[PDB]
Amino acid sequence: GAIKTLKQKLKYGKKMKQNRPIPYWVRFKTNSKQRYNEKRRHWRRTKLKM
Amino acid sequence: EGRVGKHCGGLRVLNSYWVNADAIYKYFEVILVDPMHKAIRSDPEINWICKPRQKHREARGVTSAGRKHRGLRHKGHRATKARPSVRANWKRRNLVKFWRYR
Amino acid sequence: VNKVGKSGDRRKARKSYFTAPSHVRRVIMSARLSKDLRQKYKVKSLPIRKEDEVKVKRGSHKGRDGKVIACYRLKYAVHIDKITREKANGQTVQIGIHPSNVEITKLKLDKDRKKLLETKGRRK
Amino acid sequence: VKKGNAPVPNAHFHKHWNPTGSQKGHVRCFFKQGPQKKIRRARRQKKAAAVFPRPVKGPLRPIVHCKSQRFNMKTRLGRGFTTLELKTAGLTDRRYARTIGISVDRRRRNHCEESLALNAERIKTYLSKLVLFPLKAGKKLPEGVTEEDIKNPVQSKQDGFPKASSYGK
Amino acid sequence: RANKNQIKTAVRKMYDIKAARVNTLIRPDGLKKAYVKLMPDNDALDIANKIGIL
Amino acid sequence: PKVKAHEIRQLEKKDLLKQLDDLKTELAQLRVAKQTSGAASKLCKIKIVRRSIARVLTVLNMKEKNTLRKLYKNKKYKPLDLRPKKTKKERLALSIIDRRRKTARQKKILHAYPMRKYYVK
RNA sequence: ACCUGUUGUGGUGGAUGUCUUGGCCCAGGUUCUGAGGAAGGACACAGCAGCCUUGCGAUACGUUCGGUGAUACGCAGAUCUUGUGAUCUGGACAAAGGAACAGCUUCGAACGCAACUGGCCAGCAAGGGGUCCCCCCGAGCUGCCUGUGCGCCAGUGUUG
RNA sequence: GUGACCUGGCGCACAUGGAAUGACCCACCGAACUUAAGCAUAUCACUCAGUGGAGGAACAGCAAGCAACCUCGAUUGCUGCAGUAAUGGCGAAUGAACGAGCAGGACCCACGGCUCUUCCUGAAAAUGGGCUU
RNA sequence: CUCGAUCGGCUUUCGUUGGAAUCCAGCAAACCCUGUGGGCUAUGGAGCAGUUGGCUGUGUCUCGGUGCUUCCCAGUACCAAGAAGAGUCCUGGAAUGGACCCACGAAACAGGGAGACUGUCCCGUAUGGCUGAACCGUGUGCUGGGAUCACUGGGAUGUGGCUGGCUGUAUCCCC
RNA sequence: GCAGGUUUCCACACCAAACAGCGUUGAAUGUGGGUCAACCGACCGUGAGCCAAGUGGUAAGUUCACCGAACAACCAAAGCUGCCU
Repeated sequence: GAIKTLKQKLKYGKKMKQNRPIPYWVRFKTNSKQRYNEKRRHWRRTKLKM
Repeated sequence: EGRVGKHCGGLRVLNSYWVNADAIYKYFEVILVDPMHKAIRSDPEINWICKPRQKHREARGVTSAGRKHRGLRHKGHRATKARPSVRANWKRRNLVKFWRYR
Repeated sequence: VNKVGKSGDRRKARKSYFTAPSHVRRVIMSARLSKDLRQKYKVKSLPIRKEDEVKVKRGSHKGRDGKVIACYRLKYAVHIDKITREKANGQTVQIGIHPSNVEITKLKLDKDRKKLLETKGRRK
Repeated sequence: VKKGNAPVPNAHFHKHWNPTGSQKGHVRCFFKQGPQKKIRRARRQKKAAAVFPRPVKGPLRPIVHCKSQRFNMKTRLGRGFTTLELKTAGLTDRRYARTIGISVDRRRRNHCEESLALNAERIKTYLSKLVLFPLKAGKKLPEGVTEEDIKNPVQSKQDGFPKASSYGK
Repeated sequence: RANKNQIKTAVRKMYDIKAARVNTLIRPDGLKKAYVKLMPDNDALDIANKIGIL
Repeated sequence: PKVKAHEIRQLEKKDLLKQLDDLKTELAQLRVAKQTSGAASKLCKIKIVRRSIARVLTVLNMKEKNTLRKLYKNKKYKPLDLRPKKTKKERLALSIIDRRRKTARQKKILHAYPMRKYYVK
């Protein structure tokens, strides 16, 4: 709902920011780097505890 | 001694002594020393109390009453399994020692 | 017990080689001097540097020569004046060459480079 | 229990002596014996280099007969000389004896004249094999010391005397 | 952690413009957004062509 | 033309704060350009100006702490961050003077019997 | 055509062989945290960055300084070269000089009181700003136990 | 004349304490599975778990000790005593110590293995104290 | 502020050294006499009487050395780390492989890297150099000789102190 | 509109990666936006209840005891107000 705490809102915003796919230029980093973002949540799949 | 040392955490407990006893309680007086006082730190005879190894002697059984209940009043054949500690002694004589050649 | 630092442990040595920083890769990527330089300075090997000439002496480019234009210490590679190669498209790229293969034909001779030559040249 | 004639086991391993997943164990393995031999040797020679121009052990110990009836005849080293042995040797100051390297034991007394005479002559061959360096390097110099005993201070490994057991043997 | 008063003074110091009012959001990500309504004499467009918003 | 610590160490506080003000104004302009996206030569200057600001502030704070150490050098009850930064145990450590304190009997015996150097021939 | 089989081949599958910046084991040394704020936890911080980092804190993948001495690099972008000088590295870390020793949001022993609150728009207040007042911002101080000292006291406690 | 002490308090200043740490340590507390071919004293075990406190080590420590000897001479650790003496439904099982041989008896501890108090002396250990310099 | 002592993984800690500018005190700071401090430390002690030894700033005039710096003369040293990527040829994508006569190091054949199997390709290793820290060469450093300075031993003679042993006592010692 | 969800809201691109037991669509994917308060609410107290404090219990920390302005204690908790200064 609309009612939140400032702490909860900051945490939800950080989770929104983390919910992002890897930059494209990252795989090319010489020593073989990450291909995809394995830490990526979706509101349907997995819920935040909070 | 333990109660006084836990209540006064920044002091060091040297001896205590019985002062009184009634039906309900026994009363003791505990001598404590402030390790961060210039007089204490200056006088050599008590200067050993200011070293970090002397914290909570009441808690570790280093005071006279502790030495009493640890069996350390006596020595020799009347304090056989007492030193350097009851548990240290028990460990030392329950140890399975495996030399390189047996 | 063997003393510290002088250990022939394969795992430790390989860890050091593969996690060395750039100031250590500078000396791991050292190259041998030509006989001209070797007689002239009484020094046998130096760390390779941009702007100096090399002869490849090994690999599929043996007997070729050119000025070093890039020390790619991350890859332990060295790029040379004109040892190039076309990509799938016409873009010409550089071939990395481990500096142990090359020998050094000239030096750039900065101030610290000349001081290093002198300090290693004085026989002891 | 054996189906044979083997003795009664008497095994004595009923109390979690074994370092398993659940237990810490009561096992001490002495794999340090080899390295500790060399380490003890190294720290012993560091002791020598520290207290260099003196015996590596350092105090002269007396010779006392081992305690019981089983070891009566075996002699060994004591903790320090009795003040009677000191006074008989010529030393009336225990602290000075200690500072020049004779060990004192006021707990001990001489229950007989043999121990007294033996340790007295021990101290007397000491104090003659002994070269005292003078304080402050250039003042008075004692008797016997020849001004090159100070030039050549030699650290002997064992204290001149025979083995301790060589007095009952 | 900027207050509306802090934002008023900071705006008048960065760009010497009197703020008629300040309203403030904390936008979802966690940034704090501020609407700064200028006095009628001021012109947010004539100020934006200075600031670089165009 | 960026800020060099050896070049601004010679400056004085009133001349250094004006430089810091110019630097903060420039970084603000870079932050506006980051939104009104311009050139990479303007988007990569951000960290240059930011480290420049950092080192101007470093020179300021270092000069101030230096003069404060000059001030409270001889005084007792210095500021806690000007007192010598040892670990808590060795802040509370019994002094070497106090460890070497001795009773008068100790001193008189250590005088009357010095440990002497001696070897056995 | 279907089935069964045998070969050849192609798929599905990840066994094997070889190795390994990893573990496990033994020996040696040290044990070096914290109210001057620890260990942990948050929220931040990168031109293109989400994660990770014994990265870092509004000076925010880094600041001063030293050692080194031309890179770094996945793209670009201006700085940088016989040099105040790229990069990497060193506990913000060497100077033997009592010379030098920056900064460090926020909860946390967590310290003004609380807190599922960034609340009481806390009290006091150096200063800064808008106009004596007043208004806004505001460093800093205010935790408890215990010890010592200083100030003020309490008592039909003992006395003068 | 409106005090001097004693005993308590409040505020301030200067300080300790607090919390953390898959090894070791000190003090307590404290099981049961198990074994006994059952089970209850016994055993596991004066262990696991729990509480408190540390240090680089901790604890112990120059005898109100060992012994009965031709005595020894802090404590600790090892070898061994010794699976012995002894305890135990004298069942299952448990079970030391001294002698003796070593390491140690240099060092960041010592009045170089002691000392406080007792006891002797004694005008507080003697040209006031404090803040800055 | 000086003066001394103590510390160096360092930037101190302590002091009844003395001085100035000051403030409390006023029979004289404040704790403390319900005892701070000294003596002894039970195979001994204290007192007293007497002897025999040693440590110490020593007032004072003697002699030598070591060196903190500086100056001259002379010599030495200043740090790395060896040996074929040999003339060739062949195979190979790449020689560390193979063939031809001749080569060399080793106090280094521990290791690791490099386009495959290396003692002589690279880092390194053994050894060496440091560890007064300076790891440096129109600048230094060391040694030796010589000189100035900086500093401490040996003899005068009042001390200021101390302090060990030994003898005797009539005196006593309370854990 | 609550609790819960936590960007699913909106727009554009996009469905030949996969999901939606189809697929020019979507709560999918990618990008970029959007939530403005003196007046609506938390915040202010108080209720049931709880914590610190005070004191007590324990070998000892405690999720140990008491919450007592109806109602406690072993308790020196009125630090505020008017005038003078």
